[PDB]
Amino acid sequence: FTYRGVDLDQLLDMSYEQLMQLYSARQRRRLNRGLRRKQHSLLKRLRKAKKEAPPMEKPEVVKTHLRDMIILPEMVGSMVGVYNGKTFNQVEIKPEMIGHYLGEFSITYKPVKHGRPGIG
Amino acid sequence: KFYEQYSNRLQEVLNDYYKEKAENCVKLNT
Amino acid sequence: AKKRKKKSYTTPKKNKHKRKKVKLAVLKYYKVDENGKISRLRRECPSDECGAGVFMASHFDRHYCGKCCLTYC
Amino acid sequence: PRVLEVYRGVREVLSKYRSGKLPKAFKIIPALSNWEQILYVTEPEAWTAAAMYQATRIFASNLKERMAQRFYNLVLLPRVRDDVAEYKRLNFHLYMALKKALFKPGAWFKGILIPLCESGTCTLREAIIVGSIITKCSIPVLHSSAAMLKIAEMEYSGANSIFLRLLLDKKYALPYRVLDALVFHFLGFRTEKRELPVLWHQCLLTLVQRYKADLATDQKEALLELLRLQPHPQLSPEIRRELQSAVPR
Amino acid sequence: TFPPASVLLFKQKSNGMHSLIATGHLMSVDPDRMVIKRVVLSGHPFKIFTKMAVVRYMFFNREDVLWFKPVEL
RNA sequence: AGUGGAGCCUGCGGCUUAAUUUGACUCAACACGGGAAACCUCACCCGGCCCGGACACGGACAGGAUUGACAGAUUGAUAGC
Ligand SMILES: [Zn+2]
Repeated sequence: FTYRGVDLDQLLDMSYEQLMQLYSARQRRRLNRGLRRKQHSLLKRLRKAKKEAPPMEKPEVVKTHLRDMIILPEMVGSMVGVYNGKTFNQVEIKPEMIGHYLGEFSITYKPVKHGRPGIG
Repeated sequence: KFYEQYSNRLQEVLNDYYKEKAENCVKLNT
Repeated sequence: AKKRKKKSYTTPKKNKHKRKKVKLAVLKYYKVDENGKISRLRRECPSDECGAGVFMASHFDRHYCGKCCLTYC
Repeated sequence: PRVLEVYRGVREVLSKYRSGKLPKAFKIIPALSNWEQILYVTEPEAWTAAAMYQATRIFASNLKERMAQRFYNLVLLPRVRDDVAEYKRLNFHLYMALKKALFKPGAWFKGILIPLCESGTCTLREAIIVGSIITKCSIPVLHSSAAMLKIAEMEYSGANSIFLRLLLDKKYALPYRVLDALVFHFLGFRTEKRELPVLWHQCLLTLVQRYKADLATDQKEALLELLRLQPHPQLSPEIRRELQSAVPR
Repeated sequence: TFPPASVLLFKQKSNGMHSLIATGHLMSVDPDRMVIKRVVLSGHPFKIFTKMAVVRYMFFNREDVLWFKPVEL
């Protein structure tokens, strides 16, 4: 795996200002603006839940409503439940899915399969 | 009574206000 | 007019959270000697208005008055 | 200086307030020396309804009855009158504020009730909305009777007798001088050619329905003279009934 | 039994006293005469538009409504 | 000059969906609610705290009824509720 010619190890140890240059424009904007309180709380929680785990086992799932959250390289490895208006979706955060938002994983609508029409 | 009627600490709170208004958007910590 | 039936349904709101009643908290402030000397256990607040009588709370590390919001180490 | 930038910031918070923990600078306003200058920067007229409830919640608890009264008179009471005139019914937070304002009854009466009836411009709808809060919250007997005495001595309006009835509706044991003012109040309409509303008769009804035990023969027969000059087809026989079946002392 | 026949109804009270509750006669005797028990389920219209309205408290599930779809209100 | 044919956009049916909030159906139904809806607007859905009168009766309170409260730990939220 490599992201913009940068490896995961480098990414993790990288400066926060240096990521504001190694992302897509939106993400850069967001990081300039700053992470909101809730987001910070979420991140801290994640840090806790990955820390308090057996080395062989996958970490315990953290449930959240924040689908406006951007995935940082620090979240890679963790399992997160994201609310889609009704139900949670337990999502393992992969290295590939950093430059995305948590929202695009838990889909908010059921896909359409058409029933046969009535009196029109 | 009814008819016959008619700073150091401030600067601490002020600095606490800006402290909070910095912690709402972090943009730094790892 | 056509009257409504009124339905039953039972959901218990009998269990509700109330803060604990601390009985006789005045003896914790002062230790009275056998002779008759008064010794104060807690720090007294030296604020603008709440002096001479109002005590500060004993936190695990610090002291805190309960009228003016004064905090220490 | 820099303090002017802090409170100009919270001015934009309280104008868009709905919920949550308020900034700590706002919670220490009655602790200040020059608080009325600070309050003008925050702009109380531009505040949200939800903010107004927690503003009142601050002033009622932080002692100083004189400082509490002047907040209600300048900020809270005008806003109440502003919304009854506009929306015709009162906002929920604004209503909840008035119940919280009764934690200091002295500052409540001297700031909300007495200044409202003294203005004269107080409408019937304004009176019932505020008057219902008196019925909900229990009030100290000394303060209850003190407000009752002023209204009895006051100039007569339709809105005025609503409050007076609701205070008697509480059914506390009354001071004897207050009873003398109340009798003198109603006997002031004994020679009046003006047509009296139904709310006036109901106030006279509630007075006799409860306090028939504390009426002497002199004032008792003076009341029968009042009903003989100012009658009602429905209510006047009931007051006549309640006076005739009364045991004194 | 063959009609016509008088029919009385009694009920055991207390101490063994038969109390006459209902008097009548015997009608036609047949098992084909179907007796139907009714149950009327109340609901509440709380959002009303012209000709179409939203009703609650008649059911509590989703497929409860889907079961009693052919039932005319 | 067009539209009806094409792509797209929007309205109403209809179809889905937890919800796709909504009266009007050949003019006066059809970009009407100034309705360009991320939030608000929002009426709709899935969740969660919170309290909801007066009155009469029975209990607690001055050996505090209750209010307010700095920081920290909690759940999807800087919840002294
Ligand atoms: Zn304090």
